[PDB]
Amino acid sequence: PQIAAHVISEASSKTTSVLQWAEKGYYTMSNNLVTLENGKQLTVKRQGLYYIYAQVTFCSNREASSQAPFIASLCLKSPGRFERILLRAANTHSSAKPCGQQSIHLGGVFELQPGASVFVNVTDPSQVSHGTGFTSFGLLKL
Amino acid sequence: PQIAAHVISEASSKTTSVLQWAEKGYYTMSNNLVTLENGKQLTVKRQGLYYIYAQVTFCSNREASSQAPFIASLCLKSPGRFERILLRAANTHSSAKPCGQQSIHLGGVFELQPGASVFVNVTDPSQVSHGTGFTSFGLLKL
Amino acid sequence: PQIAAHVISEASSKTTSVLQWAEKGYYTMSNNLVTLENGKQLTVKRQGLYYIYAQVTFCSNREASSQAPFIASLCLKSPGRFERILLRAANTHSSAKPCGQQSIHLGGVFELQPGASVFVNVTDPSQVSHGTGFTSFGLLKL
Amino acid sequence: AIEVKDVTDTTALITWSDDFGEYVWCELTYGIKDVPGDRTTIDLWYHHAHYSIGNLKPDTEYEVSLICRRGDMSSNPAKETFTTGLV
Amino acid sequence: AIEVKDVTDTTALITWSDDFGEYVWCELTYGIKDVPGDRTTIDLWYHHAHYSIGNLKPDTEYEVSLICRRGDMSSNPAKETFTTGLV
Amino acid sequence: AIEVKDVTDTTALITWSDDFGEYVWCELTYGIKDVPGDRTTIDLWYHHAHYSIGNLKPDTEYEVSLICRRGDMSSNPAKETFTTGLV
Ligand SMILES: *[C@@H]1O[C@H](CO)[C@@H](O[C@@H]2O[C@H](CO)[C@@H](O[C@@H]3O[C@H](CO)[C@@H](O)[C@H](O)[C@@H]3O)[C@H](O)[C@H]2NC(C)=O)[C@H](O)[C@H]1NC(C)=O
Ligand SMILES: *[C@@H]1O[C@H](CO)[C@@H](O[C@@H]2O[C@H](CO)[C@@H](O[C@@H]3O[C@H](CO)[C@@H](O)[C@H](O)[C@@H]3O)[C@H](O)[C@H]2NC(C)=O)[C@H](O)[C@H]1NC(C)=O
Ligand SMILES: *[C@@H]1O[C@H](CO)[C@@H](O[C@@H]2O[C@H](CO)[C@@H](O[C@@H]3O[C@H](CO)[C@@H](O)[C@H](O)[C@@H]3O)[C@H](O)[C@H]2NC(C)=O)[C@H](O)[C@H]1NC(C)=O
Repeated sequence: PQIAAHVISEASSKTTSVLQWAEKGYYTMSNNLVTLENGKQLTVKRQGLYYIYAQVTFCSNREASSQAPFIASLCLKSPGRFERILLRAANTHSSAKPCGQQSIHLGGVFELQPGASVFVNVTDPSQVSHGTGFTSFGLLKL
Repeated sequence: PQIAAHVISEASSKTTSVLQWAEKGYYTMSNNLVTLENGKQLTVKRQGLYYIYAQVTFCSNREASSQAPFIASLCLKSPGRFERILLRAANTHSSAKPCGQQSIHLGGVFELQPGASVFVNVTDPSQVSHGTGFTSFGLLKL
Repeated sequence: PQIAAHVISEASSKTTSVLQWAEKGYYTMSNNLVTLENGKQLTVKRQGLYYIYAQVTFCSNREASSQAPFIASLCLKSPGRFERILLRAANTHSSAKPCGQQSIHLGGVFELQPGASVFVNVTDPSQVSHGTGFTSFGLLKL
Repeated sequence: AIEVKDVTDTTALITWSDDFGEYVWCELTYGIKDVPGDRTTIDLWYHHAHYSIGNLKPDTEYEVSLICRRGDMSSNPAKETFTTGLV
Repeated sequence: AIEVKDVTDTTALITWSDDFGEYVWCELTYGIKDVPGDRTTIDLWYHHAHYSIGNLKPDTEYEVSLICRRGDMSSNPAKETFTTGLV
Repeated sequence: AIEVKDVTDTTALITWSDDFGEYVWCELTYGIKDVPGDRTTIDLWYHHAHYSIGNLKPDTEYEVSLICRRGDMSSNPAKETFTTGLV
């Protein structure tokens, strides 16, 4: 069966680094073999190869933030195994006034087992932009 | 049937924000169920899930341009419905002399209906680079 | 059959512009119809359409490097034909101290013939970051 | 839209949406409603869509404001009211 | 390649291609052909591949030039001629 | 991990891994082992994971050092030894 997903971003009062998502706007959940759990992770029910992707857009400033880049990581929790990092991207903070906008895009082919969950986290969630289109997260089974 | 596309960029005297494309170089049009209409949009003929992507590369300057980022948006015109935005990416203009080069990449899983057209537009088309490889736009059906 | 790949980056003493990769960490080689040859290229054995992608992350400085951007190109060697460029991305060097981190992402649909090899190269390989997740390269057959 | 979620003793999540127009820079302004004077103002990208306020006084009725700008042209000042809790 | 498309009263689209070599910065230079003096020069990224000229005089034969640079080394000056229309 | 590969007359590839913690900036420091004084120090992003050293003396036992920093907090100085070849 056709097993794919795409969920839009959603701001929250969390502080914690894990980005929140929602089945809203032009979202996709093909069937119950992919699920969005607690707004934070796309969990699969069948073993195999998936192309997982995510796009973080953020506005940041070099003076306001600490001397350290914006890192977005796409992580994997498999059942009965430790956390794992799959993809990462790093961007220096801009020198632009109020803030400087930039987008990251992560995408890759990984092997998910049954019950495996993937999620996207960031260094500073307060800097993540959440306008229509700008920040999204998805998956599709080969 | 296998339904995918990939079209390279092509400069023009348009002023209007919608980027132009061509079936040239290492383009792909698998069969007539995906079509490039008027050089501006990839129109589909079968309902279902597609991974649509686009890559804009551009050269810009902070002093020359107005205090506003470079936004590239991947849009959807479905038949008998309003225009819609699917993905967006924003980048501050660089402080580099003549200009500063940077690339955006948008990619996501969306549901296209029959006769639906997708297109990529930008804030300032004059800033878009059009060298071999740098700016392209495509699609593939799941 | 299911024909996909994903290989992580690996530093080396090469000087030459072609990036090195390895079947390590969360790599994928589905079956022998995709192969990683000499750590530098993903060679295919069946004709058809593939979504090829790569992600370069790099740390650079504007003063240290020459007045020229960071270009990453995804190239194609087909048997009995010249070299070809498929995708490219360009980024200005950052003004940040020691260096400024940024990520590129290339992805597109191309037609590979049997025995065709794809590879990723860069302007300055010494600037490419090789931490877990940051730099990777892959492929998947439609 | 201009919603106010997760209001607590000292904090509150402001959110909005990209429906107004092709604006770029906005000013999130807040302060105590009907205690005339002290107002905090915050420059935000229009498409950022969120700000989390902190260091608010408890049991206090606050007032939020959001005007957005495209060059010299400016948007319809979109207001909202909220009252912090107590403990 | 160095083509000149969409020539009108006051405007013209210059395009080129990435065949010359591994160049970085180029100078698009133009002006009136055989009215010796006034020349406009424009710094462009080699891989940009396009510039749209404006504020040209009608019914006038212009001359375009494109030299490209990699450090101190410089490319073969690639020329082209075009004549604006009138109305 | 902190490996030393491809050691030749004048050169050597230093590599490491991202296992230590959430560090940002590091100092790759090297010099001649037991010829007290002259030391080269190199600022590197923690997640860069590689540096290629050059202009080393042949037939010489060198010493590499790698301390990493997150704000004021600093990592466990991770050392390694290597000896260049000759020709
Ligand atoms: C996104 O989530 C991932 C996964 O939870 C985070 O990676 C984890 O980061 C922590 C904190 O640095 C690592 O803990 C460290 O473990 C090492 C080895 O045991 C130890 O030497 C340190 O003292 C520390 O306890 C953890 O290992 C690491 N996990 C993995 C799988 O790499 C990551 O920090 C989050 N990313 C962002 C940008 O917030
Ligand atoms: C790329 O194309 C899209 C789709 O055409 C453009 O989005 C559209 O932008 C216009 C101009 O801001 C929006 O019009 C506004 O509509 C609202 C609501 O009715 C109204 O309050 C404003 O007065 C104005 O008329 C339009 O709604 C919007 N469409 C969608 C679907 O969001 C976009 O501007 C283009 N992007 C770039 C970077 O050029
Ligand atoms: C990544 O690899 C590609 C493919 O090998 C490199 O592209 C090649 O670059 C060379 C050097 O500029 C080009 O050579 C030139 O050929 C033209 C036309 O024959 C000639 O006028 C010049 O004198 C020069 O010999 C070569 O054509 C070009 N190949 C293709 C297919 O475009 C590229 O340089 C590498 N990229 C990076 C970032 O290192």
